Amino acid sequence: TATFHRCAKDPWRLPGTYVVVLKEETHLSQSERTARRLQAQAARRGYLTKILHVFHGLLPGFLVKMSGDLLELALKLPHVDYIEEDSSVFAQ
Amino acid sequence: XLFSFAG
Amino acid sequence: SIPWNLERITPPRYRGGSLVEVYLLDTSIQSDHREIEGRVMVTDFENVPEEDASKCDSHGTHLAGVVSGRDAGVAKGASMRSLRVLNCQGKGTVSGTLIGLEFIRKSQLVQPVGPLVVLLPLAGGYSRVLNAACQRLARAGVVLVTAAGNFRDDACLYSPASAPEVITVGATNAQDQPVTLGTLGTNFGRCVDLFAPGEDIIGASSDCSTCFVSQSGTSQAAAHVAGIAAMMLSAEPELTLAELRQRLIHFSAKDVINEAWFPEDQRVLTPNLVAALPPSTHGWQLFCRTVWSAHSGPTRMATAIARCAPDEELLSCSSFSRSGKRRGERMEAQGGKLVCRAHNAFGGEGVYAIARCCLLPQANCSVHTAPPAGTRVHCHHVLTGCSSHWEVEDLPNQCVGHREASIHASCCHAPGLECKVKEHGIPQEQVTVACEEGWTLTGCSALPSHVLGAYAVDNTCVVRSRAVTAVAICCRS
Ligand SMILES: [Ca+2]
Repeated sequence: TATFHRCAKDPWRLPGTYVVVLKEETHLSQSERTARRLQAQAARRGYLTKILHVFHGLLPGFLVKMSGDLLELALKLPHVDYIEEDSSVFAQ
Repeated sequence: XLFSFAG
Repeated sequence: SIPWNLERITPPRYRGGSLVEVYLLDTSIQSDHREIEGRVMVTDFENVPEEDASKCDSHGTHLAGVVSGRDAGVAKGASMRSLRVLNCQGKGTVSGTLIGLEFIRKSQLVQPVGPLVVLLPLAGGYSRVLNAACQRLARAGVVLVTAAGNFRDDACLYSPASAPEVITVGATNAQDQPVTLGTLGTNFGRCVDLFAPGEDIIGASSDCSTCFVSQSGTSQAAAHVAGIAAMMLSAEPELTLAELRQRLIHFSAKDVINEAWFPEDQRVLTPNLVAALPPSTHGWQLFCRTVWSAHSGPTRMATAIARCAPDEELLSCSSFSRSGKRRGERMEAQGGKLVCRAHNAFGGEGVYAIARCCLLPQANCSVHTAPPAGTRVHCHHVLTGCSSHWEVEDLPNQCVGHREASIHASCCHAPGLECKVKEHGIPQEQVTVACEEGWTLTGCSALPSHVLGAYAVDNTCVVRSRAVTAVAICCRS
């Protein structure tokens, strides 16, 4: 049931970094375990990853720098609600 | 459209 | 000498923000400028993408000045705290903005203060995660004010503009018209809550510690509303988000925008409001607002749903389609709370559900329904609203519907509330009937010749058709 989303304005997309959003009640300890699990499963596949930030307090989840090749794998991780590709915001 | 409408 | 914008938001009778804190998520700021010195704290939270110093803090310094600047600010008192989420070219990321919003919430949890206003003078495309983070922060009880966007486009296609529970602000100019600059300009549409001055706005210039510059944008507009909200929350620290929003709407100048500036389909969806400070005059009053749903889309069994805030009551429910291919609307319960649901017809492009959501404490409200009979149902209590739906493809505290339609009456027990019904009919694309000054439109509908729909605009009931009669239910204490 986990879904993927990226910005419809193609020039505003920032591929290679993803916000992994976990289900609402997911605990920080679980978010961290899920990030590490991603890093492990990716690494076994020859992919380097970097966990830039672990979110807690509003949404649980994490920010990860990785190839989009890993999105199918990542969507299957436990607790995943959806994953969004990072994108640009601008002074108005 | 940043800085007074790219003005 | 008073800047036009500060005069524009001054009420017709008049005589802040210090108990309140305003957070700014923006470029870096020149915190030593004399407009804002000693009033803004730089957090040094910073999350910005790499590029691809006076210019660096230009955008942020000006907006800090619009909100709180001692000479040209809206809320001259107010305390501000700044986070840097836009780089020197004014570019940020969704992830960085999320990290910033999270930082504000951690700060609040660690060192609680009073009411918080968070100004988000920025936009990107529609973002599920960014909208969710805003909502979650709103539900935690923080007020968010955001820019509508500067693309002369529907604000629902942008974030945080489209984000539920956030106050989204478009920009109008000195003639109270929407700012347009070529193919660019203020965003509009149903995700915009109100407009505010956003052209030629004088404020702090980071060129020098005493310099000023005029800037334009929906950010400048949003900054006026952040200031106005900061003042409102100092005066009434207990306001819920729904109450603050109802006050911002109630105290706006109304019907001052020429709606011709907006694309045709967006006219009906775009609120015609220019923000203003509350008057010195303020006893309890009935506040209502019109909430348009998202379009249902064209599926045969499509429904559009318009909802109220948790502390509001749904007093009426109407619907509208541009084609007129419509199966009407009904008030239905949902999580123990009534919502307005509209039904698309077979072959319709879709319909809007249009709720009238009101602040009515002590209210006990219910719905009375009758199936197709003409068809009639009454509050056997005050009548606040009539709705009607049908399942066919085509055709005194009492609601009356078409003989083939079900009819729904919204009935409230609200002592101290008086309601009356005012009717008007003519030979006509649009017929109109207004409540009397001091009365609040609670319901708007057409007497049962082919209507596109009906909707309340402020306290005016508008009926749209292709012998039509508009009916307004108006209440007061
Ligand atoms: Ca909004």
